[PDB]
Amino acid sequence: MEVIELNKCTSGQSFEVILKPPSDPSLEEIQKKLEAAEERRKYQEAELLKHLAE
Amino acid sequence: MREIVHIQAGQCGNQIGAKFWEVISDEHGIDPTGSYHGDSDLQLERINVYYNEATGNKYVPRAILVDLEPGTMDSVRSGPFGQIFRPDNFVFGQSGAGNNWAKGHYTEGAELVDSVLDVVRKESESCDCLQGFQLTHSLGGGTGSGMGTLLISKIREEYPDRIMNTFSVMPSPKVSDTVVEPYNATLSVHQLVENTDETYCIDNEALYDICFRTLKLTTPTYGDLNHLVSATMSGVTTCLRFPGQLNADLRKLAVNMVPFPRLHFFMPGFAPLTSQYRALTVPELTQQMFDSKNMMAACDPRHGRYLTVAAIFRGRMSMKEVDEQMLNVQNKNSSYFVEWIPNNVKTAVCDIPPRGLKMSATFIGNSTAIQELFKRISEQFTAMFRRKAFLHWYTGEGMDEMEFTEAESNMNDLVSEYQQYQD
Amino acid sequence: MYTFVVRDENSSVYAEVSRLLLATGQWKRLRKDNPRFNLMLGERNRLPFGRLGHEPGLVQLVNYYRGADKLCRKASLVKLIKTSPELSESCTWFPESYVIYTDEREVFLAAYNRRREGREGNVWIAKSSAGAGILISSEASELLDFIDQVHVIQKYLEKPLLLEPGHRKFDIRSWVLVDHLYNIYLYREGVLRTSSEPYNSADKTCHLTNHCIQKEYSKNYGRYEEGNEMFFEEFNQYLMDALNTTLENSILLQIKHIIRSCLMCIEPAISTKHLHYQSFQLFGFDFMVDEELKVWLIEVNGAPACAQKLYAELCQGIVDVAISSVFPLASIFIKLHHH
Amino acid sequence: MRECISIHVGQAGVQIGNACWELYCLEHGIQPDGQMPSDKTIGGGDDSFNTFFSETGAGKHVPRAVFVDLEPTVIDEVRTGTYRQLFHPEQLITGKEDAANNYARGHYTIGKEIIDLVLDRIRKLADQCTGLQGFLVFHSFGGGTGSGFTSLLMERLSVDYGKKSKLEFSIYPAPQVSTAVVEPYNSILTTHTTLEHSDCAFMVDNEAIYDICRRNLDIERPTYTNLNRLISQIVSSITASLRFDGALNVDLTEFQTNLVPYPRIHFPLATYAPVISAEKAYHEQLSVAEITNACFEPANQMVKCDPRHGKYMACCLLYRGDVVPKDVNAAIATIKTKRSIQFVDWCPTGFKVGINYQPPTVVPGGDLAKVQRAVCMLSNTTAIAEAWARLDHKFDLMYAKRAFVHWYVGEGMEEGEFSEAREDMAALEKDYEEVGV
Ligand SMILES: Nc1nc2c(ncn2[C@@H]2O[C@H](COP(=O)(O)OP(=O)(O)OP(=O)(O)O)[C@@H](O)[C@H]2O)c(=O)[nH]1
Ligand SMILES: Nc1ncnc2c1ncn2[C@@H]1O[C@H](COP(=O)(O)OP(=O)(O)CP(=O)(O)O)[C@@H](O)[C@H]1O
Ligand SMILES: Nc1nc2c(ncn2[C@@H]2O[C@H](COP(=O)(O)OP(=O)(O)O)[C@@H](O)[C@H]2O)c(=O)[nH]1
Ligand SMILES: [Ca+2]
Ligand SMILES: [Ca+2]
Ligand SMILES: [Ca+2]
Ligand SMILES: [Mg+2]
Ligand SMILES: [Mg+2]
Ligand SMILES: [Mg+2]
Repeated sequence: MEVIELNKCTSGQSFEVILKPPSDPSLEEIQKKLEAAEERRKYQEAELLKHLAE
Repeated sequence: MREIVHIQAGQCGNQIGAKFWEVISDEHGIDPTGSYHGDSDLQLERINVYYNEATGNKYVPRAILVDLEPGTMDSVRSGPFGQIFRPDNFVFGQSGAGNNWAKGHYTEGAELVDSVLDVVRKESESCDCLQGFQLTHSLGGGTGSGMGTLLISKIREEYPDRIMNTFSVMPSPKVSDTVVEPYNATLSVHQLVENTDETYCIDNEALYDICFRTLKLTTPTYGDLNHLVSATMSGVTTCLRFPGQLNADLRKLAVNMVPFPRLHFFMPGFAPLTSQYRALTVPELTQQMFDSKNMMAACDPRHGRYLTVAAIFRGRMSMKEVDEQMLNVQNKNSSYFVEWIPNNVKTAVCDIPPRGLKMSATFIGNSTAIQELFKRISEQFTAMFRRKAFLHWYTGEGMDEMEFTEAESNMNDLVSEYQQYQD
Repeated sequence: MYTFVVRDENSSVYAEVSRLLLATGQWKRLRKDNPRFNLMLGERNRLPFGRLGHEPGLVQLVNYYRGADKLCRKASLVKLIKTSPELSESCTWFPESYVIYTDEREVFLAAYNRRREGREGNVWIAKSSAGAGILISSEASELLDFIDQVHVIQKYLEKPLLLEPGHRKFDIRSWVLVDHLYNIYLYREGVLRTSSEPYNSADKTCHLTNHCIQKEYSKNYGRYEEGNEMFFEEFNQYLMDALNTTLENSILLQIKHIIRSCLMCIEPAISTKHLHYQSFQLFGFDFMVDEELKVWLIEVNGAPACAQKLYAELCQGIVDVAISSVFPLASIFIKLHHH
Repeated sequence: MRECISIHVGQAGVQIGNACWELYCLEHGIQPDGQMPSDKTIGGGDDSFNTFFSETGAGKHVPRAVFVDLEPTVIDEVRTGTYRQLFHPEQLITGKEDAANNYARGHYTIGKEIIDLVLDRIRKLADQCTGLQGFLVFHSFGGGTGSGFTSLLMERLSVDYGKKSKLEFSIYPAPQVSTAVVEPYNSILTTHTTLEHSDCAFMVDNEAIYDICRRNLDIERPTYTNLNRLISQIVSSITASLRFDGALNVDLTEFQTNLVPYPRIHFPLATYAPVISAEKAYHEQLSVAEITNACFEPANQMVKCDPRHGKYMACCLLYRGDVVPKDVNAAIATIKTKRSIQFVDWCPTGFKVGINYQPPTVVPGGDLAKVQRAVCMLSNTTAIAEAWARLDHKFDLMYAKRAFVHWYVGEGMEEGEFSEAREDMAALEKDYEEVGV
């Protein structure tokens, strides 16, 4: 039961009590994935308009 | 400002659409001339979803009235709220469609569809952010069925990223005008399978049985049938018209209700249905709302399984007791809810009740039992088509027998798709 | 109308409990994967405790205590008794045991040499939880070779109490039900699973008293009592005629003491008092009695079977005090009171 | 002094953020018009409250906050609310139509069209900072914007602010108040793509907040207003060390250092006590021992789970009110001899304790009673993986039938992202089991 690193100030205090010792993707790659998804949306809509044209 | 454009086509579509606007105009305090005379700011909060605001604080319904005959739309213009509609939004011909899907879809209707799309375009161009469209029509006739589905196809071509919603009245030999209604309905159902996101299946068989068996009307009229439809249409659109968190727009409703794109055909239900001053408790509302006798599709839900359910309660009631009764129905009959869609029942409460009721409950179910409706239509179709009976009315308009065969196969495929998820 | 699910088809106890719940007309059985249940008769292995108590408007109850395996495993029980101050290594009703794969090899041989030099009886027994594999010997070098799963080696009770006529070994099974309020209910009916062969202190038939071993390796099965099962009425009558004492005085007081000690020890770790779901569980305690009428705890079973003559009484009692106490409809137990 | 920027995404993030900044103003004595009488350095300063508030020459204290929603009705509440004067219009970003409870719609379709605008408005706040610490990001798991756009924003923030720390306050979905059947999908899709971009995430299960409001506040049917007032108290407990003088959790980096030894396991469990109804005219004030003991009751956790069947990696106690270190250690010594508190072998069995003498502030007219002392425990338990187990199971049920999947593919998302996100949750669920058993 050890209390260590006690720091006191006007608005409170802090300390530590020990009970027992122990035993990213780039901007380009993000734009590619966003543009790939938009292209798949464009392809699905183009197929829909083709189907409606038939 | 999430606007909806309303379209009503044909005799049934315009008579049911006219009553719908009469009902919700009253709920929002809009008088027959477009002036607001309400007493609650909840009425005007989401008023722009269905109404345009004109000069002089007038509210104009965002509604487009379509028919190939002038007769029924003249009766609308002469009706109670006939003067509230935008006069330029009356689009009609003179030939009619003779209860013929081919005339509505291919010959008579094609001549008129462009002037309808011109009006749709004018309404859309003045929308801050258009959600989509709702269409009221029957499937058994010619204009609403044939031209209505042609309209839906051309609307999807011009607004491919907007939601399409329909109230579709299904024919029944009990309440029938002509023998060709199964032909017209079968041709239309495939259009709806492809080109709508949400379809409320309103079965004239169910509406008749409810008027006769429950409401004790030995001789129901079309007006009596339309009273049930008006009350159902007001209930299912409450989440769109009033402030709320659940299914507040058409797209969120579709995301909550449609797990597979083709299975978007809903059984609507309403409670109470009284033949009248007695107060209805929350347990009574919940039991009746789920009762098959309160369903508008004439399908037994115990014959299938619920994919998703939307429940809406209207009036001043205990929301805690609402949750208790809703959880009570699910926990006492959990075999009728598919286990592979957790928490598929969603409940919404609105404080403003319908006219003449302290409280009410509206049911919207995506059940696999709806296949009984399509099986019914498929049998009546096949009974005539196997002998090519009455086909000359359609081949005379340019159609081929192969198109009927493909419509037959498409609806039997739809029935089979419901059957695979029931198991 | 309450709802329940069944997830252990091989449980004879809860197959009878489920049968009784249906016979009341107020309980409905759902599919095994339906989450909208009031009661789960769960599986023995990997019960999804983390998915319980998250269904709105459903009071959910399960027939197993999460964490009770610490009491119902060979190595876990030995570790729990040694390391818990409530039980301590000075525990007098549990045989001196050691865990052999931390590991206790050098500690086991430490006291083993103290018995060989001191002329005392130095017979031990090795066992584990992966058995039907048990070895009994007086040489520690032979016990460790049989192990080469985790095994435990404890002191074999060389001086057991022997029933006469027969000069035969036995063991006592007690059924204990702990409800959702952590009330400890001891079933008034126990069973003695007796060996049918005479105890030879110089073959494992007369040393292991299991009901499956006496029916497959013993030639005197069913001779003295039906199925090598003596119930409390006959056993108490024997103690009065032979030893001039009762079952309650000589044995049952120690049994109730041991049951309370084990279950109160793990109560803080497994209690569902302030939990979002509730638990109960039926336990099977196995005891040994030596010639001095001293009771020793052997093991605790977490999924026990019952005696055929007692299935009806006990299972109904499970429904009464464990299930209907939480879900009321429209004593055979001895309540071991505690704090 | 180093500044922190708060970002609120979707309805849940915005309304919770609105509740937090209301509480911050009451705690720091900032009036709704932005004026702060106790602040004597007009138009500048590097006090502890300046980490969250900038200052104009007129003396207004402006939150370092950005509000983002794909629908204007929720942020318009901020524009016409009580604290409308705090924010300038550049901080409130709205779109026309929302993400319709669809991760793919918020991440790909709509997110692509609004991400540059959000980053630009964030750049405006970062340009006011002399030493930006990083970001606190408030959002829901289940909403299309809160799940989909947040994960895109967290990716770009890692690109544009690589050295800055990012903390999350995430609303875990609960069907008792949820508005969508596909929320398990969105929760797992957004956790997968955000996992490598968040340094420390505080999950709040709406089920736990709901039941705490019913049980302790006697609210029969709690509303979002009830839930958010309670959530803003927990959030304030967590961020108080950044806004007041102190030595524990004084910068965002210290949250990771004190609570997250393994970077993937960065979901500390929060437990708060006491929660007392304001309708009680006189309630007996709980002691340090009693509120500290309540930190180990499942009924007070932000996520319902059983820490007894797990292991601790770290544990912070954040006290506010009349608390001295003597009573804290006496309470801890008693709790050690009663509770099942197992730490992992490669971590010290201890408690980092922080005490702020100012007792908790409650919103006047609210449901929470003023108390003399309160505590929030931040413990990193493997037991919080139970929430991942529940979520992953519901995902497995729907995805086995591909239910609702077409809504996501229809927005340009590939079906493989579902399984890829699920396999990540499987690895995460396996990491907890290796650490905790
Ligand atoms: N605690 C709390 N939860 C909320 C609040 N608002 C919404 N939620 C939860 O958030 C989830 C829905 O996500 P939202 O934040 O509403 O949706 P969104 O982020 O705006 O994204 P959209 O789909 O575009 O509307 C549900 O689980 C709600 O229970 C709130 O104010 N407080
Ligand atoms: N220390 C000891 N001294 C004497 N006999 C012992 C003993 N340990 C075990 N036994 C004997 O071994 C037999 C079986 O022991 P154990 O309980 O490990 O088997 P088991 O667990 O497979 C039976 P159950 O099916 O009830 O769990 C007991 O009947 C007991 O008589
Ligand atoms: N519920 C209801 N059904 C109607 C009404 N009018 C016609 N129907 C049904 O609609 C079908 C006839 O279609 P109809 O609308 O009259 O043809 P259209 O004018 O060419 O579209 C038949 O099944 C009728 O039973 C009505 O006012 N209410
Ligand atoms: Ca012509
Ligand atoms: Ca200053
Ligand atoms: Ca990083
Ligand atoms: Mg007609
Ligand atoms: Mg055993
Ligand atoms: Mg939203």
